[PDB]
Amino acid sequence: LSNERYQLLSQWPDFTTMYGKDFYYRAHPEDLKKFYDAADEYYKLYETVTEFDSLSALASQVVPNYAARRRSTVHPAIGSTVADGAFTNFLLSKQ
Amino acid sequence: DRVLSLPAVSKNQVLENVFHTAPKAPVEHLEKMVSANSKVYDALNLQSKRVLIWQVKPALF
Repeated sequence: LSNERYQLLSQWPDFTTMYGKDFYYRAHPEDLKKFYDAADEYYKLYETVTEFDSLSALASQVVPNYAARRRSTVHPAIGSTVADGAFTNFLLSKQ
Repeated sequence: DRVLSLPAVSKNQVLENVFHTAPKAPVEHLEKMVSANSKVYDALNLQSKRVLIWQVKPALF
């Protein structure tokens, strides 16, 4: 999933081609501060999508809630479609 | 009142309207993407000392 987000930071326009002083001084002083904030934002997004040593601890936030649903008192592989299909056998037979 | 014939906008107010934003260094794009691609090297290379390939696709032994 991090690869699908890294692929859209791959398609980010090269803002460093507009760092020259012929773009600094032709531009509105507030549209240049927005441009320098949008360049500081890409480095925030890119330095956290390449923090791949953080994915191994995000996987441990998914494991314990999944593993408790598998500790079912009925069966590990039980679900609603089977347990509804086995209520049809239980209800539509005699008592 | 000779001071009222001088330009009323200060030398300070020129230097803060001409030099309004601290300009972006040429090298701050290199040394910020390089430190972030050094994490792309670490996790995803196959020669790194900390690859994620044995953590995400565990080896069949």
